[PDB]
Amino acid sequence: GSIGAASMEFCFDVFKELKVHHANENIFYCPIAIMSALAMVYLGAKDSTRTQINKVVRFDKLPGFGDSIEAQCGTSVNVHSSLRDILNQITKPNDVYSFSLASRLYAEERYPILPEYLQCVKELYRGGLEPINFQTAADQARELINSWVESQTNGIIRNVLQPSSVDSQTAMVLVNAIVFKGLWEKAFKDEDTQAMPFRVTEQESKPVQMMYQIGLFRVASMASEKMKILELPFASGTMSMLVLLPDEVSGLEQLESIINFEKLTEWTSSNVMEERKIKVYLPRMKMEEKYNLTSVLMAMGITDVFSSSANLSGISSAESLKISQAVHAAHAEINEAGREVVGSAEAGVDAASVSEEFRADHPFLFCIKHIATNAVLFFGRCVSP
Amino acid sequence: GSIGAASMEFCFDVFKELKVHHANENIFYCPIAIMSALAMVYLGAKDSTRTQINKVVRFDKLPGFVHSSLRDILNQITKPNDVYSFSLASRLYAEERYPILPEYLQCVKELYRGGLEPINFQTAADQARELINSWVESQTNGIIRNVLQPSSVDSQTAMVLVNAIVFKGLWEKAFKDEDTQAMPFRVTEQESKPVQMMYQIGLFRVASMASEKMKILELPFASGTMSMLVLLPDEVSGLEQLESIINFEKLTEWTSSNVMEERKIKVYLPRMKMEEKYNLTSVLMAMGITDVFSSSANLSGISSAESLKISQAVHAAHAEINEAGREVVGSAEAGVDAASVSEEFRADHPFLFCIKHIATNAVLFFGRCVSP
Ligand SMILES: *[C@@H]1O[C@H](CO)[C@@H](O)[C@H](O)[C@H]1NC(C)=O
Ligand SMILES: *[C@@H]1O[C@H](CO)[C@@H](O)[C@H](O)[C@H]1NC(C)=O
Repeated sequence: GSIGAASMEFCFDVFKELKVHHANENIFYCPIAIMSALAMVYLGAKDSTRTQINKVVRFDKLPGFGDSIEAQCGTSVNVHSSLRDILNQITKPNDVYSFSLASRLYAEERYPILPEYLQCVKELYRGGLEPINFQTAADQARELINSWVESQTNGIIRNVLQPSSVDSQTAMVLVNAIVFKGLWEKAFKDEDTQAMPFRVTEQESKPVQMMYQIGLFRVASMASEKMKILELPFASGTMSMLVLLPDEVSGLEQLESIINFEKLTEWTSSNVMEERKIKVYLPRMKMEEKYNLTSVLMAMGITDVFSSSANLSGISSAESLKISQAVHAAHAEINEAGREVVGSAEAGVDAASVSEEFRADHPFLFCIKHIATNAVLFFGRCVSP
Repeated sequence: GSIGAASMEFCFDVFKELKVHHANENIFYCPIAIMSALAMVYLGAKDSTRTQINKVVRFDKLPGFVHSSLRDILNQITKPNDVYSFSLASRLYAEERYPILPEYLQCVKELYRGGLEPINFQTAADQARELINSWVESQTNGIIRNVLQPSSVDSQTAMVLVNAIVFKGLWEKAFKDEDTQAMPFRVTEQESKPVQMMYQIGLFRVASMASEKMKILELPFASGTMSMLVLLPDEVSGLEQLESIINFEKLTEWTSSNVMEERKIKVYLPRMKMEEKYNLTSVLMAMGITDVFSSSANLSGISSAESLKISQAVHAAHAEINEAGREVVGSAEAGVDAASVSEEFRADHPFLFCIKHIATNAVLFFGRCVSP
């Protein structure tokens, strides 16, 4: 449809799969980065390999994804526009946030690559495709890969490929790693951050650095679902963080069952949300998770790429090229830093007068979105900040 | 006449000043980033203030001086790419009570990332200090912390210049992890220090300057837009004479294509984590830029307020040099090299180094390594 709708539906499909396998843990991933890793594959994919991707990853009627347009890969700025526009906007140097994307296919050097796919994927994608010797020097190849990621991510994402996840037999490895740091519009003051208990369960607490401010924020109270949603804008008005906080320390299970694109949209509508002065408590958070994309996508219906049945004819003519490993790694730190702070006097008066709070001191969901398109950039479950 | 020559000459005039005040230390700074901060200032400076900068920095000379010569390279090096990363946090913070000329703001926005940011120094200088240090820290993925120390800002601060940069790049030719091991680095000929010494054999441009009693090695980064030059004196203690002599003219000579030749060579180079911060005020003042820091400043292109001056100017540079690269030697080739290659470049005592931009010949970073 549109990139907003497509990333969100994709996001909740992945979430359904991951919540299976990661109960009572933090979850954090970047749907947009995953989409762009797969777009790259999609480009050279054919037949059933291609149709599986399209159905799962929602590529269908996005602007810039048709086979007619794709055919023009080398020579047209329209190809994959809908996705490339967001990546381009978020990866550009700027003064209020930083994204680092390290996303690449590593292909065994013995397989011959179509000159006109290398060119295509280089035009549209950064990282693209890189040839490498798995056949005679896997642990070397693994070191190369790891050290490219660590370099492109400012040393943050280390040992993306674990030992003996490549070997002489590896054909092609997908690597997709992302770091984000942004400033709030309204900073929390460091002096206001305090140790407070985070209630993981009813019967269990862990002390965390809890940030605090009073400010004018958009909030919705969904009494029917027993929850509240807060929106915290990032500086320069192109992204925001939504935090979905169940009333009860263990209301998460329910929310996770019901949440979907339609529900998120309903809950965050103009209609429902209103700007109020509120006391905000939010943990400082350092989210980092790494997922095996093979297991995930394969439960979702993408199977051919990872096997003998792969048709990647648009990439190599070499019959046996498939995806051997596919990893996603996402890192974000959430802390005080922002552009503006309220005067003290103001806050003292506020303190006195404001009674409503949003106290995120128990598990919550969060989503970072691009405002304009409603694209989901990051989605997570915070159980242990 | 070009950004290459201006950047080089600027670089070595700074070096002449830092080398006095920073004896026996590591030195490391990014001349291009300093020049672009000064360009942001220059734009609103008038009169003597402006002239002082132009003399020292050698702007009038340059194509676009909008600022094409300088902007072209900044834009190229800051764009995302798959071989290197440069994070620039460069910004003027001006006390929020000073009205900023619309002309200026529009124009800095359009030429310079970061540009100019109003802030409250007058009644909340401690808070303002936190917000400034938090912005650098946020923008450098946590790498440069604490750019301003307690009491560097007060109710009398007008404008603070903040110019921070982080670099990380892949070599064309990777060193292997397994080849790095501790070797003695001769700080002096009485004092050794265990460092992680990287090792490889490969084909590199090298110049041996008998006259000068030094060798020059060039190590390309992947996709050859940038190289590091290592300038290694013969004698453990020959660094003093070299730093005495080096300047634009000399560097150009020593690295001409007459002079440099590609040989197969054993390279030993320390893993390096370079990070330094400088008070730009003391530097600049000694070079001849005094007005901008003073009562007499004329920055009337920025603001009408007459107390506008730069109160604090800090440069911070961080670069990690390690084994990471794009391509490694094959075992077969490695076998041959080991049998054939005898000559070495062993960077096991203090050396100068330069990272340059290949097409414009501009200096990106300049350093002295005494202590890896
Ligand atoms: C990824 O998951 C698949 C299971 O679908 C498994 O075959 C493969 O070993 C996994 N890779 C790693 C790194 O565990
Ligand atoms: C920087 O040096 C200037 C000029 O010598 C000095 O007045 C100022 O105190 C120094 N700044 C800091 C932060 O030390």
